[PDB]
Amino acid sequence: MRIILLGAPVAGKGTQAQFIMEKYGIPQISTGDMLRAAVKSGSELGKQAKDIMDAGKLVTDELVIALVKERIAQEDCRNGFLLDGFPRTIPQADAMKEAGINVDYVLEFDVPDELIVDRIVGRRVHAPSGRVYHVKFNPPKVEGKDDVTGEELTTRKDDQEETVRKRLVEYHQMTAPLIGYYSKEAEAGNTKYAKVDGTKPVAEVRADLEKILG
Ligand SMILES: Nc1ncnc2c1ncn2[C@@H]1O[C@H](COP(=O)(O)OP(=O)(O)OP(=O)(O)OP(=O)(O)OP(=O)(O)OC[C@H]2O[C@@H](n3cnc4c(N)ncnc43)[C@H](O)[C@@H]2O)[C@@H](O)[C@H]1O
Repeated sequence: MRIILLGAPVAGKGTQAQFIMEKYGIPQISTGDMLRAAVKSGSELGKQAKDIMDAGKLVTDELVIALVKERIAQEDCRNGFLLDGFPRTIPQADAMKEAGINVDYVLEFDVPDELIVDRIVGRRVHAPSGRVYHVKFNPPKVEGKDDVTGEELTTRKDDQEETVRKRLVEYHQMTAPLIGYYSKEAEAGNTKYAKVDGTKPVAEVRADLEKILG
């Protein structure tokens, strides 16, 4: 099963990708996790994104498509995988198409723009794994620590109010056209398209997703 998760900044894609991965066994391929990991380890494919992500801007399609094709080539992606935050532009969606990467579901996370800033202020991460928390809406079991490793939780560098306003603008100019793109894909018969209300509680969104997927 191959799934794309499409949606605004902090719509809860990452949170739901952890559930889909543990319950359907397909690996989560998050381009922001991979890009933050590259920037941190000084990896030649990807360490260039540092200043771009910092600024709230989209990294160049040629860079991110390179990253995705290497990852998708690993033997764990043979029985499906889950794309979280990829594609992000029509170039990146075209490129998966030319490459013969067709997906089964495109799931759009709808959240109003007004909710974005307060999700940013209480988000905390386990950077080694892409586990994400919210101090109010989905807190760790012990305050400040990752549930699985007990390691200390951090804030993302780019979770500032003005960085997220820029992320939103770029989302509206470049990514949001992908809703029309895969709706058109779905009409053609190439994929299934489903919309979920991202303002619901985490457990509620999760259960909506179990309904669509099996
Ligand atoms: N393909 C690409 N092309 C180019 N550049 C790229 C790229 N990919 C990455 N980059 C770059 O890297 C940068 C960062 O992008 P990136 O990290 O890739 O962005 P994203 O995939 O859109 O996801 P976000 O991190 O914004 O949030 P999310 O929807 O996964 O929600 P989350 O579950 O964390 O949670 C949101 C918060 O609220 C929470 N929450 C989750 N669900 C709920 C709920 N039900 N109710 C309330 N709170 C909730 C969480 O606890 C958390 O605290 C980009 O700007 C760009 O520079």
